[PDB]
Amino acid sequence: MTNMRKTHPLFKIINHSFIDLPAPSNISSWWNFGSLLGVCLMVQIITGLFLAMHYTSDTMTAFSSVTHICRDVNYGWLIRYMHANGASMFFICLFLHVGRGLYYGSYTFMETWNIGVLLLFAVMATAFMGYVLPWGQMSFWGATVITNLLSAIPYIGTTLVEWIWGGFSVDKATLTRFFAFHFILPFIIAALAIVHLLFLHETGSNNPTGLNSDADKIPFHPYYTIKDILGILIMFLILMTLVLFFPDMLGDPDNYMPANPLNTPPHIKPEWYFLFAYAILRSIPNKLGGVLALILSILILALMPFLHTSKQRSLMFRPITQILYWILVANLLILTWIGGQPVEHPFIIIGQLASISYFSIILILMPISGIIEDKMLKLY
Amino acid sequence: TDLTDYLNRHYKAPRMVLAAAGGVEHQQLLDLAQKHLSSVSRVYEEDAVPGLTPCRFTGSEIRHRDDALPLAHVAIAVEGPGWANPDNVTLQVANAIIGHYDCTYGGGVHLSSPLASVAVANKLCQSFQTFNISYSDTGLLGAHFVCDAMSIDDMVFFLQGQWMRLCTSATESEVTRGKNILRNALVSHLDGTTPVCEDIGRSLLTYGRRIPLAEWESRIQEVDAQMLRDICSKYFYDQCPAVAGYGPIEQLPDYNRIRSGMFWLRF
Amino acid sequence: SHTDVKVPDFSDYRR
Amino acid sequence: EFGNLARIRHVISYSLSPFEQRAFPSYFSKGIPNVLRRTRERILRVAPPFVVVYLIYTWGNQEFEQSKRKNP
Amino acid sequence: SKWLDGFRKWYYNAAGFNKLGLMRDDTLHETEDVKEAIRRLPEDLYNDRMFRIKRALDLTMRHQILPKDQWTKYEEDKFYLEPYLKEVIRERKEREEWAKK
Ligand SMILES: CCCCCCCCCCCCCCCCCC(=O)OC[C@H](COP(=O)(O)OCCN)OC(=O)CCCCCCCCCCCCCCCCC
Ligand code: HEM
Ligand code: HEM
Repeated sequence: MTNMRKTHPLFKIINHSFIDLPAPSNISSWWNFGSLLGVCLMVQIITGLFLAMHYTSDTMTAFSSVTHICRDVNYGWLIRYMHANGASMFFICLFLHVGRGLYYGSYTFMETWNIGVLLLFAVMATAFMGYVLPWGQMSFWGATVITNLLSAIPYIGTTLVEWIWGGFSVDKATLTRFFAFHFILPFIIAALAIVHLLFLHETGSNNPTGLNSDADKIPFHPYYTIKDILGILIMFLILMTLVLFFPDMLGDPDNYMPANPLNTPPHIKPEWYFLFAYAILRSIPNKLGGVLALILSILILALMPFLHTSKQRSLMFRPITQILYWILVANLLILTWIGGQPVEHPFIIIGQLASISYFSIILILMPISGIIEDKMLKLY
Repeated sequence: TDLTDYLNRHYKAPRMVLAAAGGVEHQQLLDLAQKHLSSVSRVYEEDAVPGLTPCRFTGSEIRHRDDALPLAHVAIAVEGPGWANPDNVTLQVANAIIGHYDCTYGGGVHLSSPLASVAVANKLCQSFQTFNISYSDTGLLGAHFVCDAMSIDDMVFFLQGQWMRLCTSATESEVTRGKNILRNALVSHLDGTTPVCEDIGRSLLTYGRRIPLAEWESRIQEVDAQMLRDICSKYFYDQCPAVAGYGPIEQLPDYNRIRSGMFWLRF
Repeated sequence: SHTDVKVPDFSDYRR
Repeated sequence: EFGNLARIRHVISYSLSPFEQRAFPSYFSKGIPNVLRRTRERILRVAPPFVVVYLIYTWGNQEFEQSKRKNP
Repeated sequence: SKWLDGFRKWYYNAAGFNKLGLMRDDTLHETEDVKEAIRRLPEDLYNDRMFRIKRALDLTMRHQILPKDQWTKYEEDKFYLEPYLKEVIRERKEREEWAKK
């Protein structure tokens, strides 16, 4: 007699990763958002399959295809709104996941954080190109403005403009390249997510206290299994509450018109999770400076593990850095609000002050705060 | 004073048995007991009757982690019926199905007990032993094993499977083997004067009478696989066990895995 | 001594 | 890897079955003071940045509605 | 001075690891130097440290803290890991200085 669960060639992988995996006992609900992110990605692909296998997206009548989806296809409105609000809920859960890692000292895992930064780049790209795809009015204007941003760099801007666009305005094949790697790139996201899981399984999980959790660890089943099921049901409640009661709350009406290049939009913005990033393009008065400002913001997010000058990992015992952290979180909220509002007085100077406060908090203020915290603790 | 009044209120003649086994004349010992033991002061001095409060079995788990010990001991026990219930006799046969094993056993691999065979075949335990302790209206029926740390979880699974086999897959062959083993146990134990006298004293204290060994044989012969498996379903299936551990017991599971493993999902 | 220990009162949690 | 994670000596853990204990043992009457304690211990570090940025938002919208007002 | 000592004690109380019964040296992030600082500890300090971490995790799991009589006050939070960690840091520094030349 042998144990089936520990000798099967396929089931030892699933129980070593799922059943008898030792996890910290004192894990709060925040880590559950990470699991939510995974299943959110899955339902996106499911809706994405339902956005291709019945549908005929065109380079010229994409908007007509989309309204025929919403009207003349059974449950097409439901899957379209689950795709849009699942992208919104994916960015909500991703922001909470990144904030969890940023707050509880989880950036001490090097390669896990680095491939997380790669995953963040990938989901930014997929969300922007999916927003480009249905060919609305302001979707067209946002695509035109940001391809004018990216056309400045020689041999990789211009050549890919002529590669992803047959012509600058419209010709016989325009949006199929956008559709092509908006189709394929979430599977690279799923592959990088299983690499994320593999590296975390190599290094183990982290408790909110930031200590060595090896004294008290429990099996993942059935505690965190039922905790994840409860979190998934709550997330699906909120997700189709946003889908099925308030479908155009996180959205906007300005992309519910057909694209017309002769007609300018009065107020132009991206989607909400891009909005603060758009504010940085309104901060520095340079297009290349704005592009490098976006890359520099996600690069200092990647560079945050090198700025940990404190000998305490988590921030449960770090009140000064906690205050700085919540100032930073409210600063990103102000940056989203500023990126929503158009370019006038004094939103320009609120954008300048918010961007320099964001960069000063992440770069210099937090390690000096950690040095002050360590000096006040009789450590050095 | 505590020893004095404890001895005063607890050493009383109606709660006392003078037992003898061996080359003894009964009339002579009765005369000598009437000569010597007829001064007890059996009257209640303070009129305080010590009654037997019915104890409650609570499913719980205590674990004493200490990793410098070389081997880990784990005992798992569910509530037993008691002395007066005959069903423990059937449960005795159940223990004779499961048996015991040590590292010094000369049987090797071909032992009839499947848990002992899988313990020697997979190198699981230093030893295991099945026990059935009975108290007034209660008791503990279960197993105790000493093993290294890195096997503990696996061995627990095997033990639970054997118990659930007694719920479902009891056949005539292992029931007959357990009956023969229990017959040899209850006749072979009562050899010499000391264990016979011990049996006499414990029988007149627990059952209130000395059960003859022919009556034990009649009770043993009455069992078959159907009633053994329904008593095992009555006392083991979907029950809350009591788990005690001492040693390197990090791989000893929680209460939830043991409680889930004490019922199969197929029925 | 192992006899010096006993379980705490779980009266606030028990039914 | 249960069994070779850490080395702990002389610790005793007591636990109960879930079937011999209450699922919500004094839920509200022992949960409200702990929630109030956590809120009192964390709101002084969480809330004031949110209050200041609410003030910033209200000032910005007040200036936007006060932008021209038919200037004399 | 005296006011700096008062704000230091107030910051120690507001840090919040005395509510969980933790000492000051228990909260250090386990880097490599801290790992061979723990590895050079005697058995009783190590056992008390492991019990303190396990009790802190148990209290954090239920979102509870110790009663105020059981909190770690300022005078008994001694520095037991400090000589081991400082000599580990010193020997790592001289190893780096040897490897530099
Ligand atoms: C006093 C009691 C009041 C309530 C009465 C009822 C009693 C409730 C129970 C109270 C129990 C005691 C307090 C327990 C909480 C823990 C201690 C605490 O939080 O203290 C207050 C804290 C002091 O600072 P601390 O980190 O402790 O360190 C001091 C070292 N100098 O100081 C703070 O946290 C203050 C932080 C203020 C931060 C303000 C930030 C404003 C600016 C944000 C801008 C963000 C956006 C920028 C935009 C730029 C462009 C415009
Ligand atoms: C590989 C699977 C996916 C496929 C095949 C796919 C395909 C599509 C298609 C055809 C559209 C246009 C239909 C519409 O606009 O409603 C679309 C829109 C969109 N997609 Fe995807 N998508 C996939 C995954 C994702 C993921 C993972 C995200 C999130 C990052 C995402 C974000 C979006 C967004 C934001 C829109 C715009 C919705 C709107 O019009 O408001 N997609 N996608
Ligand atoms: C692309 C979407 C993402 C998915 C699906 C994802 C998925 C997961 C999952 C399933 C876990 C394990 C559950 C847990 O314990 O939290 C996890 C943990 C983690 N993730 Fe992600 N993740 C994503 C993005 C990111 C990003 C962008 C970062 C970097 C900021 C990141 C950093 C981490 C860290 C540090 C942990 C370890 C938690 C800890 O032990 O402290 N993840 N992620």
